[PDB]
Amino acid sequence: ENLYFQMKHGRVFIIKSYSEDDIHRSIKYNIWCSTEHGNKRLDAAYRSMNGKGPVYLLFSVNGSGHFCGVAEMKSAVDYNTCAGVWSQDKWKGRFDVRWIFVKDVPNSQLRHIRLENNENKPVTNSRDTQEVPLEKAKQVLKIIASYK
Ligand SMILES: CNc1ncnc2c(-c3ccccc3)[nH]nc12
Repeated sequence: ENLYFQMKHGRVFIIKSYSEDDIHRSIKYNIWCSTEHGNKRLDAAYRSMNGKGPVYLLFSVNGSGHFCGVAEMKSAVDYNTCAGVWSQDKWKGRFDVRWIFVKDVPNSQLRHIRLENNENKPVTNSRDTQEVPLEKAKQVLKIIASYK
């Protein structure tokens, strides 16, 4: 058995990226940036966590059919940074992450976990910075960690 993930202090968000380049840049430099409203959502979660648990980010390139990895948020959002570092010059700011897992996990492995906070839609049909209830996030993390 693996009873590791079955902890009550942690918050977990879906990250959608239009760009494979942004994923590569995030993995290379351990940084990320979302939309304005996505940044505010993540920043609020990171700050109210106050180091008492992780904020996990589950990354998926839009339309790709698979998740591509897992990162931990490692800083609050800096909203005034160099512009144009991502594929679109549509992102304002920067925060630190630490990539934990870089591996492709097909949506078929996860489509049966549904989100009660998002109309019971499959976790694989989430939008950018959709938050995942902790008890569903535990199931997703265990599937990602064991996939091969
Ligand atoms: C630099 N970070 C990013 N790069 C590429 N797409 C991003 C999104 C997104 C927003 C709406 C729909 C799908 C994706 N949010 N942050 C993104």
